[PDB]
Amino acid sequence: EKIDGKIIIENKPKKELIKVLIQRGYDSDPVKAWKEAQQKVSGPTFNYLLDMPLWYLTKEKKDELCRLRNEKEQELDTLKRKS
Amino acid sequence: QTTTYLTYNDFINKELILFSNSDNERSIPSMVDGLKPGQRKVLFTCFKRNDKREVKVAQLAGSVAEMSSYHHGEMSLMMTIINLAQNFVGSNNLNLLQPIGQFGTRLHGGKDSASPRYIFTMLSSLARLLFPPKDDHTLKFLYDDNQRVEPEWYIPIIPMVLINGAEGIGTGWSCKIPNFDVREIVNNIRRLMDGEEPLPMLPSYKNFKGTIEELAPNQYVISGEVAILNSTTIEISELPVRTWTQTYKEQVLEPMLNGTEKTPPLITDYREYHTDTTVKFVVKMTEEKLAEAERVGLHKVFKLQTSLTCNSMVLFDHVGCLKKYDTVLDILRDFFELRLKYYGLRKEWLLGMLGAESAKLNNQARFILEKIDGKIIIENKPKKELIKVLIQRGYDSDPVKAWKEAQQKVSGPTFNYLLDMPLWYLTKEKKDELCRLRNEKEQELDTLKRKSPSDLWKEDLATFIEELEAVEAKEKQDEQVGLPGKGGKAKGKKTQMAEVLPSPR
Amino acid sequence: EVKVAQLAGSVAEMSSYHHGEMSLMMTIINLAQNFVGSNNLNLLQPIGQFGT
Amino acid sequence: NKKCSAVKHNRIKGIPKLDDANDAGGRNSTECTLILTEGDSAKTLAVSGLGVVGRDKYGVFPLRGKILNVREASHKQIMENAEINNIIKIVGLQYKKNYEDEDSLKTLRYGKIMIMTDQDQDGSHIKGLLINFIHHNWPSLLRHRFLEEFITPIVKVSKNKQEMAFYSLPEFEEWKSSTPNHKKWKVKYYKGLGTSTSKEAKEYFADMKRH
DNA sequence: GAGGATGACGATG
DNA sequence: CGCGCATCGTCATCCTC
DNA sequence: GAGGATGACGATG
DNA sequence: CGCGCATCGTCATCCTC
Ligand SMILES: COc1cc([C@@H]2c3cc4c(cc3[C@@H](O[C@@H]3O[C@@H]5CO[C@@H](C)O[C@H]5[C@H](O)[C@H]3O)[C@H]3COC(=O)[C@H]23)OCO4)cc(OC)c1O
Repeated sequence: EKIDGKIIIENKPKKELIKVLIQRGYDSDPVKAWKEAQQKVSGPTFNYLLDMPLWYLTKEKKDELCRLRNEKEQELDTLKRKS
Repeated sequence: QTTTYLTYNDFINKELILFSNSDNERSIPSMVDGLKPGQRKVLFTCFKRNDKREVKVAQLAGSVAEMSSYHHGEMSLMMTIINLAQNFVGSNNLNLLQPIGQFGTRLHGGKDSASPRYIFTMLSSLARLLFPPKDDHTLKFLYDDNQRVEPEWYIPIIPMVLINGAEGIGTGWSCKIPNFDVREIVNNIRRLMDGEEPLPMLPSYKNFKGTIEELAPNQYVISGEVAILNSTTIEISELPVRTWTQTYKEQVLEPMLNGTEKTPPLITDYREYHTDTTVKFVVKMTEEKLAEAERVGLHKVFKLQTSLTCNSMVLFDHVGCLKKYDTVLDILRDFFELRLKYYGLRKEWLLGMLGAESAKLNNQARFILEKIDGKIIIENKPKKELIKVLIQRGYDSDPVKAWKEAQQKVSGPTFNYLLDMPLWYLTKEKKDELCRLRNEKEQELDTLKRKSPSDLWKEDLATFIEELEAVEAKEKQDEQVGLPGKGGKAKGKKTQMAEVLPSPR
Repeated sequence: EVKVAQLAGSVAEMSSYHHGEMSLMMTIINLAQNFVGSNNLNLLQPIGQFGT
Repeated sequence: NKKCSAVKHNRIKGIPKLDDANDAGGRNSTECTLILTEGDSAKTLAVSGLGVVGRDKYGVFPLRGKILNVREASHKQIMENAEINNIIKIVGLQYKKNYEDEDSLKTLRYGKIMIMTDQDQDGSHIKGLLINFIHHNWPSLLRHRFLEEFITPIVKVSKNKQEMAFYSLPEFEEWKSSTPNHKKWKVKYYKGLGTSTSKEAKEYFADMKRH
């Protein structure tokens, strides 16, 4: 979406950016969600979506991220399939 | 190569002499830092971590062996760590590790300390003040075991040889330097920095009430405290330094209580009123024996006058050689000159380095501003193409890497830090903070360029004195809480005496 | 590799051990012996002399 | 032999580690107590503390470790141990001498025995071993207020020049469960007696009615 | 066949 | 952990003279 | 006043 | 660091009978 140019973050207030981001459908850190679900027995959370350096804004790294997510999907499918 | 035999002459003049040199290196302190390599390794390991909280001694020794490359046994190192923390009367006028627990009282030779796992420790507030954090770059290190290890010495703001003493036995040489007072050292350094002449000093101790007399140069006499309560009783209030209550009792009261092979029992009764810091002996005897001791001298009878000499002033040098020093003022002047030589080095290091950090911040700000302007396009661009576009702008490599290379003198371009910033930096809320931070760095660089290196030492001295005021206030409060209030408080006329004959050699 | 003394120090640092390093070094040695009769399987490799 | 003859009639000069009191063995011995500490580190705490109370009715003698059980042991093994021999020589007990009348208690050189060790299970075991040793051969002495215990805190809290002592973990757990504003205080565990400082020892011996 | 004695070992004083 | 005994150079007393 | 004896201390066996 | 001595339950021998 950032490469498409819809999300504009130049001199935009953190809170206003969060308000724009939530309406998209973007959720908090799922790792934090599992940590909370385990601990059961400050608001929204979007730090990891903005903690990525500018190196991630190149195709050379976008391809690596795509292959990595495909590998994670394959691993999840194999786990769901096996015993 | 192969060796069929070995001559004794080569065996001695090539191997045992190495042991002698190593022993002299590990058993004699240095005139620069006033420490030994065993103490130096622990002090460096403690400097590596912050250690805001307390820490156990056993884990501390383990970490020291882990990083300082210590190879002499943890048992020999725990005793050194304990020695670097004792603060009782006679041990050290200043300590570097706070005494949390029981580090030995003044009764059993300091060897009555608890197990190393029973005691805790933590760096004192004066440690980081004596050693400014901006001096690591100045000194040279070693690479034992292919590892950045501790340096060869340190540069304090006071001569550490004259504040904590130095007692060591080596080969061919020995060391024996008594203690002194910190305030006199500070006054002498402040007097010398202007250009005036230093003043003669006298070996003193912290929390000590006995008298000190100077008869011959490099020779001193110390007397304790005795009083006559009644025509029959007598009171001993303070014993001289280098004297232990248990040892003094077993070696004086026991021989005097019963008759020896040739002397009748001199004393009749003795009682002890001991505390953690002060001692009180009440001895009841015969009135005629009291008059006889007065005619002879109470100090001689009870062994209160103790002599000491200073002829083993042997220390290392900034190069590594040994010198037989004669006067304390010589050590003070030598330390003063060695410290004066490094103001220029510290100033030249901090300058240029602060400028390079400011330049790096300026380059980062310029890159962010150009990106907000929209000139720099990084979308789906090859890294090589982006570098080709970035270089033609005027953007340079990491100046911190440049200084590291310039220091190390004695893979192409570098633009990682200009792209390692997360997207949070692309908001005005953070751009304002970056701008104020670079302005603050510019102001600091301007103040450094404007100020002079020598006055910094006097500033550091002012801060050190201000901290020492709180330290001594807490130390006195420690006794003031202990102060019982209602207790036996015997008071009597005090006899002060000197040897009639100097008997100078 | 790692030294046993620093290893025991790290154990006391993190595992909250409060029974003396001397009683712990013997346990660390016991967890490494592999001679006949001691252990059919070991968890620490025997670098050095861990007793014959 | 001459040295051995001198060795007697001088309190108990056999052991240097013993710190004898002033009225030990003399008059008013019924009030002269004796402190027994485990190991040797606790001796430092006891000596540092006695500075406030005095040296008349208190004496310190350090132990070595687990005391030999005597309920089932060979008489030869009983004679082998030297620490028990030192304990009897300091106290003055006799094996086949019944202690029923108060004069028999007055015959001894010390009035009471106060034991102090760590606040852990091992100190409890050592105290039990000592109680067994006393009961196995002198049943009558356990009804005259002869033995006593000294306790120390196991954990302390600190926040703004305020502290609260705790002796048992169940009490500390109850304080945590029943009080809000928890974790503001700095927790500090105490394991060995040597961990305490001189100020803490003075505060401990100041409140004798609690320890 | 039938009973008392004792040291062996391991984590901790 | 406590006491067990050793080096190595200066020297303050300590026991004879 | 004049000489031999010895333990004191600290990092390590 | 080496030997110093202690608990605590089962038991394989070990010395009498
Ligand atoms: C002397 O002073 C104290 C002693 C103790 C005991 C102790 C007691 C002993 C005794 C030895 C020990 C000793 O254990 C020994 O370690 C040895 C380490 O090498 C291995 C080879 O072999 C071990 C012995 O199998 C073991 O017995 C101590 C280790 O740490 C302790 O806790 C132990 O022999 C005599 O009685 C506690 C104290 O106060 C809490 C003290 O003040």
